[PDB]
Amino acid sequence: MEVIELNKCTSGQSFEVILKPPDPSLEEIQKKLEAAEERRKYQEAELLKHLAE
Amino acid sequence: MRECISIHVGQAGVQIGNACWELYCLEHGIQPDGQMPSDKTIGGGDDSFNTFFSETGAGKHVPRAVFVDLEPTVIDEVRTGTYRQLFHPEQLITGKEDAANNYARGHYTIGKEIIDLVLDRIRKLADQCTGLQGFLVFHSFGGGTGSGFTSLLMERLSVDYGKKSKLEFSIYPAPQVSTAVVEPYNSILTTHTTLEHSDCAFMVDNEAIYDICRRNLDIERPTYTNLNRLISQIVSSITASLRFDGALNVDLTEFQTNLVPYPRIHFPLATYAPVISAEKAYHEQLSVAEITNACFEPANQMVKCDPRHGKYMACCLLYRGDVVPKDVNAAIATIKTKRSIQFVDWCPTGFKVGINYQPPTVVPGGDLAKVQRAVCMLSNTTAIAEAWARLDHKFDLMYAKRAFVHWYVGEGMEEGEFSEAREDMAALEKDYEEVGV
Amino acid sequence: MYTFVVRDENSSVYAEVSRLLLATGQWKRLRKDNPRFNLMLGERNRLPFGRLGHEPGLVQLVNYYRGADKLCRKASLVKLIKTSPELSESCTWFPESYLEKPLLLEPGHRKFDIRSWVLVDHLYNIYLYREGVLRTSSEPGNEMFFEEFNQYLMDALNTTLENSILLQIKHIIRSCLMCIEPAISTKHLHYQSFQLFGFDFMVDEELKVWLIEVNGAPACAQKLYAELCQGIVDVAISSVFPLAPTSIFIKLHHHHHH
Amino acid sequence: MREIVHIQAGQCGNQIGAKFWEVISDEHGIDPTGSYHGDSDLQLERINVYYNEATGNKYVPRAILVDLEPGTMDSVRSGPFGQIFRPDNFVFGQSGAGNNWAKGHYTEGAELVDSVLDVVRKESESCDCLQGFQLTHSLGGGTGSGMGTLLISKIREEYPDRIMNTFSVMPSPKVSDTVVEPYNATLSVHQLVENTDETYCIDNEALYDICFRTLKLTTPTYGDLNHLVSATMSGVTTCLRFPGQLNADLRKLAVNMVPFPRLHFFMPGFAPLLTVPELTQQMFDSKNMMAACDPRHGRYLTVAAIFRGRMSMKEVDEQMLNVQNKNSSYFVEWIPNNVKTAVCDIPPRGLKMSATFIGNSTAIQELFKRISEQFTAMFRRKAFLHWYTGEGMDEMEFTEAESNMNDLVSEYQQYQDA
Ligand SMILES: Nc1nc2c(ncn2[C@@H]2O[C@H](COP(=O)(O)OP(=O)(O)OP(=O)(O)O)[C@@H](O)[C@H]2O)c(=O)[nH]1
Ligand SMILES: Nc1nc2c(ncn2[C@@H]2O[C@H](COP(=O)(O)OP(=O)(O)O)[C@@H](O)[C@H]2O)c(=O)[nH]1
Ligand SMILES: [Ca+2]
Ligand SMILES: [Ca+2]
Ligand SMILES: [Cl-]
Ligand SMILES: [Mg+2]
Ligand SMILES: [Mg+2]
Ligand SMILES: [Mg+2]
Repeated sequence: MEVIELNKCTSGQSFEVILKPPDPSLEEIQKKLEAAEERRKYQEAELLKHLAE
Repeated sequence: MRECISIHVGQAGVQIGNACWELYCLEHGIQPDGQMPSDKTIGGGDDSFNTFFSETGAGKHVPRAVFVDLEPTVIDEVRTGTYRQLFHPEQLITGKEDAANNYARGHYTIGKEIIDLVLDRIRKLADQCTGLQGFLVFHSFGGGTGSGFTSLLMERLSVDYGKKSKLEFSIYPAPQVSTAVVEPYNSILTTHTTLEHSDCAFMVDNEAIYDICRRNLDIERPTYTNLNRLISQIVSSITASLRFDGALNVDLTEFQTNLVPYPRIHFPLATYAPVISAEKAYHEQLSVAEITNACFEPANQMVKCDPRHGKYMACCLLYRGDVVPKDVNAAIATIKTKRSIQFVDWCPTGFKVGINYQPPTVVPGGDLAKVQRAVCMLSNTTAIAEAWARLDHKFDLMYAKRAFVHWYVGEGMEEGEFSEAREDMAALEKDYEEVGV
Repeated sequence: MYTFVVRDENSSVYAEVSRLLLATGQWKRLRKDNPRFNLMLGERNRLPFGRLGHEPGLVQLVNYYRGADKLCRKASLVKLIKTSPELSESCTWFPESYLEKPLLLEPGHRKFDIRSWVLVDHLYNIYLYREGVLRTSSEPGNEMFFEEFNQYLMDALNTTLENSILLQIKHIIRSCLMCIEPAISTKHLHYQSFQLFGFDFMVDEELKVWLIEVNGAPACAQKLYAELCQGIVDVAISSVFPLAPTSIFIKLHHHHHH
Repeated sequence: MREIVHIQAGQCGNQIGAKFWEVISDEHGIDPTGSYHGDSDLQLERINVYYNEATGNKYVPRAILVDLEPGTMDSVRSGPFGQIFRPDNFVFGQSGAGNNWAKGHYTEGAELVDSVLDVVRKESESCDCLQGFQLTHSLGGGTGSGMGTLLISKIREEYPDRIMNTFSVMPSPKVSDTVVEPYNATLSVHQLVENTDETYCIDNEALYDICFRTLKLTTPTYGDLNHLVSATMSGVTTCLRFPGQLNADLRKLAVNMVPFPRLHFFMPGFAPLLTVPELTQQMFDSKNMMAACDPRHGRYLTVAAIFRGRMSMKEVDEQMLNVQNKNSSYFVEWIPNNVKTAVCDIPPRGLKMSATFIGNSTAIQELFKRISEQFTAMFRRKAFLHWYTGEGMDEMEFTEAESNMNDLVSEYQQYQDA
């Protein structure tokens, strides 16, 4: 049980005790968002079309 | 002195956010109007608490925080509450229409509308930072905003601030307080999308917090207000090193270094003690021995699981109050001989310890009693993977019948993203299985 | 109305326990994968201990101790007895890990191995079923029960089963179980555990008992299923879920001061 | 997600809608003149969900009153709260609809519908954030049934991304006006399956049996049936009218309650007609259901309970958790935690505490089978069809409605065996 790297200051202290040794791009995000947006717009188009019928 | 900006997303994040800042202010002697008598460097300074607060010429200390929600009723409470003076209007951003407990709606549909505005209001905080460390993101797994908008935000932060560190405080879903049947879906969806963009995440399971309130504070039926105050304490302990003079976990990078050997396994279990009722007439103050021992009781963990049946990759002790090393060592000496504490064979079976002599601060008229010493333990145990297991099962049950899936596809998502997110979670549950073997 | 679930149909013992629970009109059986249960007579492998004690409003109890396989696995047991300081390298009762000089019954000049049944409840009380059995070679049931094996000892060797053998057995049981208690106890856990164990022993010619192996999913002697199983629900199940003697179990407790 | 637009159509629709407004007006401390006189302020905290604010701190219902004949609407304008409604929001023709779905949907109704949509529009345009519309109506007449579903179709077209919610009174021989009610109902159900997100199935059979067997009223009037209805409508909308976290708006309700788009027909229940235990047993028994279906003949997909009054939250949760744990057979295993509970501190009028039940059960198929049986008994012999073919309709349209509803019943059944 070895205490090491003990550091002391006015508001406490720290140390360590050992017991035993042993990204999508900006474009890339906008496209996914717009890809989903169109799928929405498409489904709405199918609905309004169905209603029109 | 490097700054830290906090981002509170959705009701949970916002409501938990409001509690931490109420607490911080009490702890740093900062009044509601923002004045701070003990601070002598007016309108300036690079003290430790400046990593969380900035200063105005008038001598006001302004939280480096941004509140976001796709609906205003919750953030409106901040705008009009006890600490309305603390925050500046640009920091509080609200939409019109929430995500309806729907990841896809928060991420794609409504996220696209409000994302750029958010990144700007954040950029305005970043521009006022001499050396920004990174972000602390607070949110729920189950909410549509909390899950869906947060992961979008996280993706884009990694773009606009590729070098900065990102820590998470995530509220994991519990039926005793959950507000939706699809929170399992949202949880997996947001985890799958956020995984690569989060350096360290602390999960708080409402189930665990709920019972701790009942068991230890004798609260019949805990409200979010009870839950959030216990949660605020644990959060305060974790961020204290960044806000006070110390030498352990002094920056966001250190959390990663001390608690996260493997990037994907970045969910440290937190355990806190002691939790004592304020309405308790007579109390006998707990020692270092007793509180350090409670850290190994599942009943005190932020997530209910059993570390005895897993391996540790790291363990870190954060004390607050009347404590000195000898006592900690002697407490650890005993505990080792009376517990099943097993590390992965490829790590040192040790403990990084940190003590701040200032005992925990409690809110006037709060359910928590004042103590002379307390401790939060962060340990990266493979046992927390039990929580992924529970979740993955619930997800499997509903998805097998495609229940509720139409609500997500209807918002522009695709069944595909459901099974991608689930496979990744299957990987996570295996990565834990190997390390843990 | 208590509810339970069955996830091991090959279980000789708990299939009988199920019958008794239904037979009290105060327990109803849910489908194996209904989570709203009080009791789980879980499967033998990959028992999902991770999903227990997470149902609000339900006290949940399972019939296995998570981790107890260390005892019930040849390689694990051996490893456990060495590494474990409390067991020690020392411990007379465990073979170096064959008996060239076993005890013998007459007539027949025959060997055997003793089987004792032990129940550990949620509070970790250690209960030893007063009835054991012997599995004998009829070559130089085959089932031999205590009354007659006790009578034989009183004749052949002028001693009793209690004195020459049962003292060591109780010692071995108490030693193995209380050794791993810190690793498996469900004392402050979100779910509870109990488990029926089967210990197998040997007796050399000097009347010294030796531990063979420990089985975590043991069967029972045919006529005993009735008595034992009633005891299982009596002290392991009804104790956590009370209904609206002369115990069949010897409570293994011993606290010597020093 | 704040304002709701309320529409009430036909004799039935206007009669239950008139009571709904009287009832909630009371709860929110509004009197017939539109003036607030409340003691608490929870009454006003979400008053904007159902009321607009006019000049002089007057709250005016966001309600639109529709009918093809004046009678019932003249009757409303005279009743107690008749002066509370915006005079412009009365929209009525003179011809009536003759209990004929075709007249409501295709002929008489077509002529009146645009003027209604003009009112719906002005109500919408001054909405800080409209969440959707709720319609009250019967399915067995002509105006509410035929024109009501016509309205729903038009509204969806002009507001495709808003929520459509209905209270639909289903017809029953025991409380009948004409023999063609199965035709009208079947035609409507088909419209509803496609064009609504949530429909509360209010069965006139159930309502009558409750008034007779339980309330012990030897001869119940429509007024009696409407006492139950207005009380149920109060209960199921509580989460939208008062501060809460569960099903606080129409969309979150739909997300929690509807696992498959077509299965959105709910079984309401109310109690009393009193300890937390007693509330929780009653709300769940057939004899408190407003749809004449046995829940023990099906499984619950989802459930929404709402308790009102000052009571122990701990006991509520104990009682709710216990009903499920003790009948966990009737809740499907493939939707974890499908029962959500809310509590509101403000109880209805004259009661200390009550509970409202909203269940998406597969037993609801029994209601659709009954109608389908009645519908088929006549259609087989083409009886009474001339009233419809005279308005331009063709048999083909009937054959489809019959088929589409048979499907609906087949769907509910497959998920009961999953
Ligand atoms: N601990 C805690 N949990 C909360 C709080 N508020 C909500 N939750 C939990 O968060 C989950 C719901 O997500 P919310 O944060 O409420 O929803 P949201 O992020 O605003 O997203 P939407 O409302 O759907 O747009 C549930 O599991 C709740 O139990 C809170 O104040 N404290
Ligand atoms: N519960 C209830 N049902 C009604 C009422 N009035 C009519 N009904 C039912 O509604 C159907 C008749 O439709 P109705 O609304 O009168 O005709 P409409 O004006 O053409 O839509 C029949 O099933 C009646 O039993 C009422 O006031 N209360
Ligand atoms: Ca300063
Ligand atoms: Ca005309
Ligand atoms: Cl950067
Ligand atoms: Mg919200
Ligand atoms: Mg063997
Ligand atoms: Mg009529």
